[PDB]
Amino acid sequence: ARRRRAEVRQLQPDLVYGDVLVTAFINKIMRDGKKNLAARIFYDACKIIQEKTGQEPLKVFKQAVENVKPRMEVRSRRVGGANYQVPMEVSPRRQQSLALRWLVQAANQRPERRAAVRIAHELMDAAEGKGGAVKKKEDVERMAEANRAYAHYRW
Amino acid sequence: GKGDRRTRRGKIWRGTYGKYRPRK
Amino acid sequence: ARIAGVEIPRNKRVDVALTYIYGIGKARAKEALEKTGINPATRVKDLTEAEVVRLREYVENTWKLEGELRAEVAANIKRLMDIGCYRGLRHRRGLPVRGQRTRTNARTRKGPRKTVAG
Amino acid sequence: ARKALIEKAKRTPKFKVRAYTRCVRCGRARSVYRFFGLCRICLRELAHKGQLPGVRKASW
Amino acid sequence: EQYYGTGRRKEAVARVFLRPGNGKVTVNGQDFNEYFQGLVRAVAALEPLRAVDALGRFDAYITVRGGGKSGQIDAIKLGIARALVQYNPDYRAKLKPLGFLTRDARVVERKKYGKHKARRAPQYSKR
Amino acid sequence: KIRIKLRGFDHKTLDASAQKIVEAARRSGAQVSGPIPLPTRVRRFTVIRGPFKHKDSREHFELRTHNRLVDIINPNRKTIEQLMTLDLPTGVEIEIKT
Amino acid sequence: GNKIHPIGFRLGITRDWESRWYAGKKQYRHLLLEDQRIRGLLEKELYSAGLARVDIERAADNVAVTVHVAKPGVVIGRGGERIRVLREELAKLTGKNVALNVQEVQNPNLSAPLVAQRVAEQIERRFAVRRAIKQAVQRVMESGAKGAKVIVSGRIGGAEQARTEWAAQGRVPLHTLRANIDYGFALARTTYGVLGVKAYIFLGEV
Amino acid sequence: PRSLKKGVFVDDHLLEKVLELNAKGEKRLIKTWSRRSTIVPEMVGHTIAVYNGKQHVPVYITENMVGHKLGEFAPTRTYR
RNA sequence: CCGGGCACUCUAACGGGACUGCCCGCGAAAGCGGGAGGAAGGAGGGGACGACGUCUGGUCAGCAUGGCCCUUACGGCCUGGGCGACACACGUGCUACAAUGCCCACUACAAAGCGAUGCCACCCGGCAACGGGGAGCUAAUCGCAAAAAGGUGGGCCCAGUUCGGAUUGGGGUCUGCAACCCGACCCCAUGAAGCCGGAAUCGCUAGUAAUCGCGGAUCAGCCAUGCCGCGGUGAAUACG
Ligand SMILES: [Zn+2]
Repeated sequence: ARRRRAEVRQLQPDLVYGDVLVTAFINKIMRDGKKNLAARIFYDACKIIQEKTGQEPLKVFKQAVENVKPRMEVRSRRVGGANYQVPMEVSPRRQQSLALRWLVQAANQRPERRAAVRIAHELMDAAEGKGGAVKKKEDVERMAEANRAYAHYRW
Repeated sequence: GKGDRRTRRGKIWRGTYGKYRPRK
Repeated sequence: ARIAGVEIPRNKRVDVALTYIYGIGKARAKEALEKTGINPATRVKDLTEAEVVRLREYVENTWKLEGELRAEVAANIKRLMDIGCYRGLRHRRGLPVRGQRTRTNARTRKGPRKTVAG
Repeated sequence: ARKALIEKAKRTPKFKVRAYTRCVRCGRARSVYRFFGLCRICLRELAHKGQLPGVRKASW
Repeated sequence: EQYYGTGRRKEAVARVFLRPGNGKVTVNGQDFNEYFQGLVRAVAALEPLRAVDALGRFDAYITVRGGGKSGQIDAIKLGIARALVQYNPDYRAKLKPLGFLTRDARVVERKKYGKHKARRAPQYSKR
Repeated sequence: KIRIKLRGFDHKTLDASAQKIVEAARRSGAQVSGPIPLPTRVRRFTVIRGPFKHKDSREHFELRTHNRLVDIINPNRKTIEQLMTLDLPTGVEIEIKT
Repeated sequence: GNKIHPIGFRLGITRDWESRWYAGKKQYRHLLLEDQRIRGLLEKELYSAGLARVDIERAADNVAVTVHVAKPGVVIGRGGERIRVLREELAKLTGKNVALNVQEVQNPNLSAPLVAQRVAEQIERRFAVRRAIKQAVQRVMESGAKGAKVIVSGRIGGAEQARTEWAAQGRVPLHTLRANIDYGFALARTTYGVLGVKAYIFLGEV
Repeated sequence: PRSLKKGVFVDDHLLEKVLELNAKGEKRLIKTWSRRSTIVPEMVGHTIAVYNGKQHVPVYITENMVGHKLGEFAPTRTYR
């Protein structure tokens, strides 16, 4: 990005609910590019998140992700003969991506022998305070507010 | 998987006609 | 269920199981349920009694498996030896036999990277 | 294109599976495109003008 | 009675014959929801028509042959969008601001030499 | 109904050297099967632009074989002597077979 | 290690082919070797007059040929003396009704191919290296011309260290894919080692 | 895995130099630069000379040594 | 498939179309954020195209030419062997290590190409490679051939496993005089390593990366997973 502040792939909502995140999300779940089963997985992920629970997975994927979505992290610069991990927040879209993605990661670093499950099941423990994702989120986040000893480099 | 042989996907990647792969 | 000499397939789909016998792969895996007719999609941990037999009866009396076989080949290659065939070389040297290079990947028939210098 | 090796102009080998194409102009022994009898070399600088019609700087 | 509005995209051709009625639509042979296994996609291909809502007003028959399904579903997307301007050539109070009428030229890149795929450049080591 | 194979290297010449092959004889019997285009078959090829080593390059060359036909419909005999063995086509080619 | 043939990056435009005909699979694959004999023959000797560009326009069995010369008089003879000797011996290997036609090469100083051999010659006649080169552009630039060029090489003047002289004048829109630009390369054997100049020639415009 | 098809191959120009040798007793060794030819029965005791690329070596061939071709005994390389 | 019919894609031939021309903003100007209309725009996407010169880059082994040097022979014909060795080290790849997966069956959309000693619809023996018999095409109208990913169903249930196919024993077709060294292809058996890779490190900013499959090239066949192309499906992310 030596020039443009980038035009950001501004996607669209979705056939379902009608909110962007999905297609985005799915895309993450997607692999090798077959949006097909991808889409499926995110739709059927709602199948057990409406079979093991009633709460419309509308706010789940919402109230859930909003917990994964960080608000801090690190990035070190070798000022004086050393790489100092500086503490600082995050932007919307990223904080978002991180959040959104973090799921599908810890979403497969799971047990459930079935895909759609791993997915669905993750979303579950998602909005809970005990989500594979929310761990990393917390983990990475907590890195800061800890190294707060260096936010004088603030940036 | 490709290079497997004796299986559709064997006569796919390699592309051939033996037993496992006939003519419908 | 005990079939071929020193052989017992179990709890796994039969068509599958059998493969567990020296002289048997997914191929004769059906040519066995053929002349035997024995239902294919079943579990050895479910075969009848006149069924298990029809296999052992067929499989054992129809081919050449297990020890009896593993020993025909050994005695068979032990053959390429004695004489002066190129093949014996690759065996008497434990290297590739059906036309391959040795300057590189020949490790499967060669053994663990025995490095020196170069 | 060494005459001591361009004798293939024999098409009289001894066993048909022995006619090594050869370039018509460059001679060599390989790369010798069949359609144009010559080589891949020539062909370029060649067609570059017209000893090879229909041709055209294949863009697209 | 009858109108038109061709509409193609990606690399798929699509004839879009629309007329009055309800919602009995078809494609190359089988109807629509038949030659396209209720793929989350298709559903939107017919979204254009649903501009200022209707569906149960017009209908059609579309023999969109050429390329592959993703494209197919899309080629349609245009016709059944370019179709509501043969009848209502003033149906763009919310048609253009949708763009379901903008032939997207997203196409494929030719395999340049050296690389492996118009862009996909091969591995090199030690520099 | 007749048939004429207007194939060749050039593009609008195979067109021209058979674009005069039209009204010439559609004036005594009937019309024409029209001046038909037809998908052109091209032959690409490429080779190491250099005489020794050098991947990436090789340079490209096509060679487009175009097609055309025409054919005069209901050319009642004398409706053919109008454009008999009279022409100009040079590095162009055309053949008949109805 | 860069830049390619000028007519090459043109053929399909502003500069027709030599053998400008058409064939097919079971053909062509020799309608070129034999068409290159239209060269090895109808050019192995004309040089001392034309050798311009022998583009052929054959059409089934028959052949139109055309063997251009800047010196239309050394082609013929006694109203047609040399337009026979080999003009038929042109068929003494390939008759196929292959004829011969010549045209008025208006200015050899607008046909670098010649200008090159010219230099080549003057490069053989030992003419002053660069001079006849600066003369080249002139002679040429004079003939209503536009651009020029002459790029000799290898141990010029029979020198030791292999070099490659320059020289050319006003306008050489090589990159321009639309200039009626001409080329034409001349070799020139050498008592000390082959040389060879390119000599380019820009002309007209659209 | 073997291959020859319907009609085994053997250079038919070393055979006359063999079905004749044992057609009146035997011999002590044959000399022909041909390994492309199959080894056959009667070739027992014959003892042939197949090439190497320079040197020449014996072959007191036998039936067990039949399905195999003459060349299957010409050690070309030289390891260790 | 039979008429009939160009309005539909389509084919290849031409022309048209986009120039910051229109309004707002700041402007000295060029012109940049930003809208209207437009299928598309501010170079809409990608190509062919690579300056004066640089390293004295590369091969006299394609050819060409300025010498050291050959001639009973480092020039010439041929057969076999060699270029394909193997304690090893590196580069580039193919195929995996599986369940968003694998296997079977049913069915279905691509585009650019290629075929007279040549591509082969069909029928028949055949598990099969393949041999025999045989329609048309002189190739938009025959065919290579079908695509594959996908979809509907069902088989498998986390297992070094129906994952994965290296190695190996046997039988057999094909091209070839001829495939032992040294050929691919089918079938049966054997079923190896690998459970996603240390330090370090390669590519890619969109229809791109990832993936699937198709084609030709030289060529008897072929050691091709490599080369040059075609589309199917189709992302991520760029604070700076
Ligand atoms: Zn050449």
